[PDB]
Amino acid sequence: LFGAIAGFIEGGWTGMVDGWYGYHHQNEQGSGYAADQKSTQNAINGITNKVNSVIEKMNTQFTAVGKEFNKLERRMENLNKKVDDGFIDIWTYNAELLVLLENERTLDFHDSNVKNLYEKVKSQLKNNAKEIGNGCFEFYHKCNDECMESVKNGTYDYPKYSEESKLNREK
Amino acid sequence: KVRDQEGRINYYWTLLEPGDTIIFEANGNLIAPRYAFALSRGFGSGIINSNAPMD
Repeated sequence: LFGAIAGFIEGGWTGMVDGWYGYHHQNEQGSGYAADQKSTQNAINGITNKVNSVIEKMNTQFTAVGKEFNKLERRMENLNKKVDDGFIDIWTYNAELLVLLENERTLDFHDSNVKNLYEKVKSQLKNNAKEIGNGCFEFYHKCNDECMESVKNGTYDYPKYSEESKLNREK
Repeated sequence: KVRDQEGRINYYWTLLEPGDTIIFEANGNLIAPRYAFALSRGFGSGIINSNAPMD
C-alpha cells in the first residue's frame, strides 16, 4: 500500500465520472472535475492486459471427463474419481488464490497511480503552492483556466509566477 | 422371467480390422450377424444422460 487511497486522500469523488484519477480545481471562474487522461489510460491498458492474461492463458483440448465401468471394475472407478477430484481441487485452489492475490495487486496499482499523480503535481508546482492536506494544493498566485489546464497537462511554467508567488508567500 | 422369457441370448461384438477375416462355425445356438457397421474413430467423446431439448 502507498497511502493515497484511504490514506492522506480520504474518499473518492462521485462528481468525477470520466476517469479513475483526476483533479478538482476552484478559481474565480468556477470549480470542476477533470480526469487525468494519461494516468487513467495507462491504468486501463494495464488492467485490460491483466484480465486478458488471466482469461486467455487457459487453453484446453477436446476432452470428455465421463466414464462408465461395470461392477467388477471398482479400482478403475476409484482411480477415475481420484484424477477428477485432484484436478478439481488443484484448479479450485489456484483460481481462488489467483483472484485473491490479483485483487491486492490491482488495488495497490491504483494507490500507486494516485500517489504518483500527486507527486507529479507537487514537483511541478514546487514552492508556488502550499500543501494543505487531503491531496489539495493552494496557489500563492492567481490562476485562470489556462493555468489550471497547464498544471493538468504537465506544462506549468513555474518561472512565470515565481516572483508573484514569492511576494505573496513571504507575507 | 425377465420380459416374460427364461432363456437368455448373450450378445458379443468384435472389430474386424481392415483386411481381416471372421469365421463363424456353429452347429446350434447362433444369432448370426445380418447388418454390420463400418466405423472411423473420431475425437474422444462420451454419452450425455439428460432430458433436454435439442437445438
